[PDB]
Amino acid sequence: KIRNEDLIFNESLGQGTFTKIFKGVRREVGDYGQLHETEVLLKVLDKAHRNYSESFFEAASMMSKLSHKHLVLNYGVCVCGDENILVQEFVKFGSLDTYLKKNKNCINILWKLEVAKQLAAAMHFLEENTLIHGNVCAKNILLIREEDRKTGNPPFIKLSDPGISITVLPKDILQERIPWVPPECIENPKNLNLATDKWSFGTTLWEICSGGDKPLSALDSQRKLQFYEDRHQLPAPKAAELANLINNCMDYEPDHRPSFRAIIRDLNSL
Ligand SMILES: N#Cc1ccc(Nc2nc(N)nc(Oc3cccc(C(=O)O)c3)n2)cc1
Repeated sequence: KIRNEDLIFNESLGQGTFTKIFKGVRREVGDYGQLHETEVLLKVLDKAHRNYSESFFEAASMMSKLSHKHLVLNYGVCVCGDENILVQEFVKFGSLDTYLKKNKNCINILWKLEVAKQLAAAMHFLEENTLIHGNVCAKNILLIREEDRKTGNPPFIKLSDPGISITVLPKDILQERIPWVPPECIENPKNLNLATDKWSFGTTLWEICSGGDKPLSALDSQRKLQFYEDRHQLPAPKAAELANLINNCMDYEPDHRPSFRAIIRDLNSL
């Protein structure tokens, strides 16, 4: 819980679902009483959508009861003014979807495998804690550190918070989030379960293999609906080394989707 007076808003970085995102600075007393001015990620709920404030905050709160090297750090909230603001660590290299687009001509199978293994590790941690994320996608993966072939250092990613839950979002927004949202949640958003994240994880691997293309982007909401109704799978990406794993995770039967331990074992065997 942070004071408005300790936060300075700077440039807009974009928007999420019913939110606006800004780079910012938090003035804080840190360890040993040292004063720090810390770059922060600020997510502001749209005032016009103040109805979603509880879910907006339950999303960040749920994940911050657990600590983990691959889960993004949340500093707190500022409920100052009429604004609802999430204060989050600022990651140097932004989200994975934009990173994959701007760097497509420099991302090989080894880089992808390390990113997929780290994301599976985070999801395995969540599965063991029976915590549903609900919005696994490339936009919610943050790149802390780039790969450095010189020092052999692999990339390092974190999973960000899910945003407002699909269990309260309007149906046309859910439909636009096909194929990250699983078919059982399109049928009924309250079908959100651990198996939800395995499907979305599969969709996210497709993103990682497709240079930041969005799967099914050419299809409007009604065609996305019918895609599920006809039980189609995503096309294999040209870089097809993860296609079987993608299809295994994107199983129309939720009970058949493999555990993240089995997913990690599959990744390790490639
Ligand atoms: N250029 C650049 C750049 C560099 C660093 C960040 N840092 C950061 N940090 C955190 N915790 N979360 C995010 O989410 C976002 C939100 C909006 C857009 C994007 C994106 O990739 O454009 C990412 N971004 C963001 C952008």
